[PDB]
Amino acid sequence: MMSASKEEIAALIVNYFSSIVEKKEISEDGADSLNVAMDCISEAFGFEREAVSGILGKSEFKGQHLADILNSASRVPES
Amino acid sequence: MMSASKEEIAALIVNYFSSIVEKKEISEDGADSLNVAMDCISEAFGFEREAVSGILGKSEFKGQHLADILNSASRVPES
Amino acid sequence: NAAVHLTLKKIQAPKFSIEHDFSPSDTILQIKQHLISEEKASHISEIKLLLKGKVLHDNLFLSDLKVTPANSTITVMIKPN
Repeated sequence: MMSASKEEIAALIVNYFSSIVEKKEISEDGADSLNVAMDCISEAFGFEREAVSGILGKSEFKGQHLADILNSASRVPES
Repeated sequence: MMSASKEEIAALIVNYFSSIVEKKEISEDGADSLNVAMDCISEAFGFEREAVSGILGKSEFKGQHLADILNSASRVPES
Repeated sequence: NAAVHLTLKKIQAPKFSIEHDFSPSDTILQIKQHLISEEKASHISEIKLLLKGKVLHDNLFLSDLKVTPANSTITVMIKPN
């Protein structure tokens, strides 16, 4: 959309993980793994875990998850 | 194109981080953090980071990255 | 034997790295306690250890740690919740 900067992508990544655990699409085994990984990602790029709501707002990715976005990507391999 | 499978999305996520560490786009600390983060994603979804090439090779994301895909993907919030 | 050699490394700056020998009868909680003793952490709840992506819970014993000469490094994550 805009530029797909590290912060733009990061927000969608953590949002995707949040979506998975929300509707419980993963077992508690991997749930805690993504739980901590999400925080590591947040610290790496320099943003708060609970600040994802603001990032999705300031960026033009509101109402869009990494899943739905990729789901709309009809990449055709012309190998 | 063939929907958005969890493993396919995860493959792009780890690939994205790999594309960052391959050219040291992230700091020394971030690199270490991303390394373990990718490991967590791999074990949680049920795949290996060293097998990312095999996943992308099957998926319609071969030769693409999470960055370029998200960059091209553009949605306009009518609000 | 009882000599459980573990390497504690923090991925987030400052990236410290210390090696010590523990016991198979010790739990992940013991490592956390040890980390605080070495003045590398403040609270137990801030210390989240991981191994190959798998989160190491306090109830986990060091005897169940799948640590080999290759992955003898434990991921030390420290965050205020």
